[PDB]
Amino acid sequence: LAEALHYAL
Ligand SMILES: [Co+2]
Repeated sequence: LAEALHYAL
């Protein structure tokens, strides 16, 4: 989750 989110952002 944490990194999926950083990527998306
Ligand atoms: Co990150």
